Amino acid sequence: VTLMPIDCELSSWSSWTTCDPCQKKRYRYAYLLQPSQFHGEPCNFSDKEVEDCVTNRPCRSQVRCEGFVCAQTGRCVNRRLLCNGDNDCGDQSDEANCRRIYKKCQHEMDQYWGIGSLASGINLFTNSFEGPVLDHRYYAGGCSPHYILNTRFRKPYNVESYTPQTQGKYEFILKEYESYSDFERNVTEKMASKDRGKHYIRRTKRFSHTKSVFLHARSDLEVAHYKLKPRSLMLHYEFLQRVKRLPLEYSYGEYRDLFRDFGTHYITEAVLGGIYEYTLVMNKEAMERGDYTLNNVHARGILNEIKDRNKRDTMVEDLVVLVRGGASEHITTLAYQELPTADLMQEWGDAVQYNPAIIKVKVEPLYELVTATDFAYSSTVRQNMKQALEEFQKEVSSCHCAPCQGNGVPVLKGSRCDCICPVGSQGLACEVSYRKNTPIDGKWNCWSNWSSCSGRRKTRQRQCNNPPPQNGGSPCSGPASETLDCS
Amino acid sequence: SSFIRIHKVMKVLNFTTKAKDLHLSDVFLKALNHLPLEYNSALYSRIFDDFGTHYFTSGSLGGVYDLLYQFSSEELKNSGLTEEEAKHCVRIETTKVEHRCTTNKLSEKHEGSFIQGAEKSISLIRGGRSEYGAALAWEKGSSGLEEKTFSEWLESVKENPAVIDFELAPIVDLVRNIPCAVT
Amino acid sequence: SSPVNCQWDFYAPWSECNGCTKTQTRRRSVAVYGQYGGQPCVGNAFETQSCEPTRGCPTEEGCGERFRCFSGQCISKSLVCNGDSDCDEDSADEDRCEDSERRPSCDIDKPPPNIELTGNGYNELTGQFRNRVINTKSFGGQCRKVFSGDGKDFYRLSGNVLSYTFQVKINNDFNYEFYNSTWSYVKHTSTEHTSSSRKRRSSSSSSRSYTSHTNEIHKGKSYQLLVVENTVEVAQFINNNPEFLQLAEPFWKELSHLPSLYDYSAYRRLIDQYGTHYLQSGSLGGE
Amino acid sequence: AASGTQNNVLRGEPFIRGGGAGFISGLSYLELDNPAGNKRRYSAWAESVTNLPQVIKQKLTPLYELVKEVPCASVKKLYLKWALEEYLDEFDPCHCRPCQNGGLATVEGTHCLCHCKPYTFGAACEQGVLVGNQAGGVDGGWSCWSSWSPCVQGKKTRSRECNNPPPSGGGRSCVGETTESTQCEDEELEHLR
Amino acid sequence: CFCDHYAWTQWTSCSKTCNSGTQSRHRQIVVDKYYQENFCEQICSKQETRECNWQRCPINCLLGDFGPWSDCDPCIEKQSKVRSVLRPSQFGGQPCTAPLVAFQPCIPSKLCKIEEADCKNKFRCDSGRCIARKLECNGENDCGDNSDERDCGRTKAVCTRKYNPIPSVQLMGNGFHFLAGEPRGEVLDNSFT
Ligand SMILES: *[C@@H]1O[C@H](CO)[C@@H](O)[C@H](O)[C@@H]1O
Ligand SMILES: *[C@H]1O[C@H](CO)[C@@H](O)[C@H](O)[C@@H]1O
Ligand SMILES: *[C@H]1O[C@H](CO)[C@@H](O)[C@H](O)[C@@H]1O
Ligand SMILES: *[C@@H]1O[C@@H](C)[C@@H](O)[C@@H](O)[C@@H]1O
Ligand SMILES: [Ca+2]
Repeated sequence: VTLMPIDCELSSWSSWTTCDPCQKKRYRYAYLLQPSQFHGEPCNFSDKEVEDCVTNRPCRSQVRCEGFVCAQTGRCVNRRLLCNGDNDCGDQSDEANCRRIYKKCQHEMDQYWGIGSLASGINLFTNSFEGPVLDHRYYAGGCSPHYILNTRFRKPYNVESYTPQTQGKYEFILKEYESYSDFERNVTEKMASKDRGKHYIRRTKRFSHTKSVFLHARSDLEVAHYKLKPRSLMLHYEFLQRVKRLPLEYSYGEYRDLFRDFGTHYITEAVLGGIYEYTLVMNKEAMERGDYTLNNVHARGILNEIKDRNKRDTMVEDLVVLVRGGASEHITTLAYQELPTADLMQEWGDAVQYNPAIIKVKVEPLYELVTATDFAYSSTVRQNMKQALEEFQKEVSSCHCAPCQGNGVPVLKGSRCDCICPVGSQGLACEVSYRKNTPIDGKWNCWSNWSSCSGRRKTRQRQCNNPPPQNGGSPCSGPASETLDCS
Repeated sequence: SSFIRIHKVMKVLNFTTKAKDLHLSDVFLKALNHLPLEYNSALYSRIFDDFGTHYFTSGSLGGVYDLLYQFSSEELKNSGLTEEEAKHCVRIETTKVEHRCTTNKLSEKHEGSFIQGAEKSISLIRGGRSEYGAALAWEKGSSGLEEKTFSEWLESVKENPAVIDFELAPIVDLVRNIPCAVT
Repeated sequence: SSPVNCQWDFYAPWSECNGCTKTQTRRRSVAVYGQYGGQPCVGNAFETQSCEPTRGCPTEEGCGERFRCFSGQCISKSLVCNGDSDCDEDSADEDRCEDSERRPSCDIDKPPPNIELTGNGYNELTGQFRNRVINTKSFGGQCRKVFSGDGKDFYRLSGNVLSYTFQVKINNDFNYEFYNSTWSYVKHTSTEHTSSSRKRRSSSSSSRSYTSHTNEIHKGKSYQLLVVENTVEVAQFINNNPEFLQLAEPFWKELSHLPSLYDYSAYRRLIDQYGTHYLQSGSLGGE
Repeated sequence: AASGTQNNVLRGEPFIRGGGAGFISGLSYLELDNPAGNKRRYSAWAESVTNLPQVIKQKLTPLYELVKEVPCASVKKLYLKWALEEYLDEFDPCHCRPCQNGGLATVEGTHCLCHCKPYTFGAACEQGVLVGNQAGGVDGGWSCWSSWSPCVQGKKTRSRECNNPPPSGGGRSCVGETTESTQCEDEELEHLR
Repeated sequence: CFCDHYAWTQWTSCSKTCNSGTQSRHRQIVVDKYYQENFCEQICSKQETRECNWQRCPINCLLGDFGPWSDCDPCIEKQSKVRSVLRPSQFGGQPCTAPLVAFQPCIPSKLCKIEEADCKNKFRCDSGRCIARKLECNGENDCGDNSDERDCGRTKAVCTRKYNPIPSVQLMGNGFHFLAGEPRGEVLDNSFT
């Protein structure tokens, strides 16, 4: 193996912030200067440090509640939500000491299938879901019935619509090629006289046969459309509290650890369903050489005869199958190497309805949740969170990773980077393969910092993995340099 | 080439509306109560855009099937064989002697085929229930009616008709027993 | 063709000053739209700054004799304790009513099978449906039952909708076109000689063959199929005119928060959520 | 010397809207032996669409017509009307130098994407080949409206040039009137104030 | 003859942009011993011809300029402005696109002369419909509002079994728009018993 294992390096510490007026604390942090890769040391030694202070400054942190303050969670429920026979506080506190219970839901009701997943934030730069940011177990007044098929559902307060938009693309290509060539060239020669004589032969073949198959099947099934309300969202307890812990002063660390727990954005609108994708590539070759000769001479005489015969064959085949959404038996029977029968497809699509994946998303950045009805100093938290979001996007984008071999895709998983391999190579760098060459796709290096003013510039070099090596593939798809106005 | 067109119109039901004392739709009675007492062309025109101009005094509730099927096929075939030969011999002498002959020959053969076809179908169904109407509309139509599929569709039409023909009176004859009706 | 990278124009003059937010916004047009895979315009089509407004922020007006729902929408006092959630979003009309004062508003509680999709918005330029604009389930204190027959089930209509009907129409179109072609060719050629002579004793003789032969075979096949098939299952929904339509709560809430001046950055964020149009009528089914 | 080749390409793109997700994934699954789709699966889909339909034909009213029952409703209605005209002017495909091979274009915010017709591909739709019936030539694409003339004699006017691309090689001309005219905005300013 | 021995030439661009042109393709025939012997002159077709651009020429909409604002309605507090279609669009020409009727708020200048129902012996539902007095406490919802059944003793004998309505019975109570050729809205209540 050509490897050197590379250790993670965090920076030297920031200077401390001055002590916060309302957290009574101070903060310091490091930037990841190099991610751990190829089995270097696991690092993650605490990326933030925090200390207490004496406080010499005023604070106004109590945003009041015309509602009822829930005993454990601190949520402000509207006073009409008490004694409805339902948990609106998160920890049941709204339903204590009620002289009667006034149910609105006359009937039993389901939550829409998977509606809680969409209540959590996404780290948009890795498409990973993170912690809960919205409370889809909160209904306010609720209890207007919705039906998908014959099942009745209760709409969450935060959800503007969840509805069964229901669509299916299937796409199929089967491309096949065959090419064969045969060459033969025979010869015979003779002489005699009354003494002398000669006889000679040559016979030959060259042959080749070649075949290729590319097959690609994709089903994009959609089974629901989701949109969140644009305003007045009831947030989740665990997020609401970490946002209340954020400093008024800008420390990057304490805002970064919000993103590492609850992500960077929230899902405002989404397309729900399943992907089935199958793609087969096969290449096949056969090759031959034959060469035969005799030479015979007489006057006393001599004979020589030779035969040479060669056959070569190869086949190489790669298949990838990818399934999203559904139930585990349908998932595995589609995961299997052989194209489905329509019965499995039917049962998979039927199960995708009850456990959809997310096909398409409209985000909003997470600071758009930090509204003054829930948080004091909200505008300074927003402005901090905006700046942290730009700095964090420059940390968690995988451009920092060293290049994989074998066309591996590097993904920065934490403070550590994993080369996800294509089919047909193994080992931590994707080095272990039988293949003489495989197309390297070009990989971008990280984008250089904003220079000067009157229109700043940023630059990129396609250098992190240079595109051409070992019969290279496509050079990178994005803007190779970029500019934006001070004002 | 073959072509087949089918059109069938079926009348599973047939109704007449009363001449007097009809009970009006809630959404219609609301719009009639809302109209201004003085004439306005825009506001009264909007009734026709929302409720139309006339009501069915009688009609036939029905199912309709329409099919066109159209087929074209073409074939071309070719075969050929050929041979040609010529031979030329000579002798010359005077002792000296020479005798000689030479020949040239050819053959060719050919075969060819070309088959070409087009099929089209167009079908409409009105009335029935979507599973059986689907089953009937899906018939490519090469043999005309499949009486099993058609009779399952007609049994659907009895449960869910579409309008086929009608007789009309104007919507303005209905506007009765609202406030300021005559106006 | 070459890639064309997108370019911004210069910033426009500002819009009148927003009373409620105490700001002004200015626009910036795209001068060159990016084309043929060229780079898109980075940054924003707008910017906004603080301002002292001459024009003040407008107030709500109250529901007066009507019942105020918690959203700020108003509904008739006949709908309070109807036994239906007659305020959109979170009902309040149903709050803390007595078991003797509640009554069955209707036999059944089930709408036609995707009536919510009929109250969506539509974008004419992308052709996509957009989020909920009409409240399609305001029952208006009425038990408006229809028997269907495409599915053999009663359903309850909203009081607003002009007509909803389950007559089916199915339209199918099939086109299949194929050709198959095959050619085969063979040629053979042969040429020959012999000669013999004697002179006086001496003699000689010779002979030859030459031959060449060729075959070709060729085929082309094509088949294309197109099928276009449509089903309608609710061959008409006809929504009411705007006077009798009831808006969706989060659409009415976004309308309430429109700035009451021509800041296109506010109205674009409505159009991007709720589209350019609403569905006046149409057919539900499948394709 | 002897040589031969084969190429075979088989493509198919079933698309369905409406019906239950299992019936959709069953019907859209391509039987290469019956590529139109099977009578049974297709009838099952046609059953399920009675319970999970989508809107497939529609008549449209402009979104400004719904502005009701809010503060400033009358004024917000006219400003939503003008914002619709500004949005239409931002996303109208006239901003895109049109695609080859019959492709339409869409404005992707700041950007033009071609919607290449079947089995033709690439950024300009220059690559591949078309399928089905074609009229030939290049059909006439509009350039965007010229900026509105300032209410001379109480009416605005504007003109569009039909030159993007010009109808060429026998293709059909641009569809629509080359010019427009409308009443001015004094009704908003005076009456609503 | 293997007539495919001569070329798949490209079809020449359609003679008309609209209203049923035609287009043709001709074989790249070279006459030779093959053409002569294989019956090519007798049974090949030398040039093909077919319809193109069958769609009728698109007719765009032209609207008139708006009329005056109408005499203001004292019970609606609006005034109305109308315009007329000079020619409708058809055959795929541009739609009228702008609104054909417009409304503006008004300060009215008259009272309302509308009258209450006061409907003799009949029963006034909550929606104001004066239903027959025989339907008070009848046990079926005959007001639609249920207001005929708001409070009652032993209700009168409803028809004994459950029975369904006639198939598609509400189509018998939709109104029909003769100029457009289609149903528009529920006009008669064919759920009334
Ligand atoms: C923050 O950082 C310095 C580093 O020298 C500390 O010594 C000190 O506590 C300061 O507040
Ligand atoms: C530009 O964006 C901010 C401005 O300071 C920093 O993250 C850095 O300067 C970047 O290049
Ligand atoms: C003219 O017409 C449309 C709207 O009618 C505009 O949106 C388009 O940009 C063009 O200027
Ligand atoms: C083709 O298009 C129209 C618009 C005119 O240019 C005529 O040449 C013909 O109909
Ligand atoms: Ca509660």
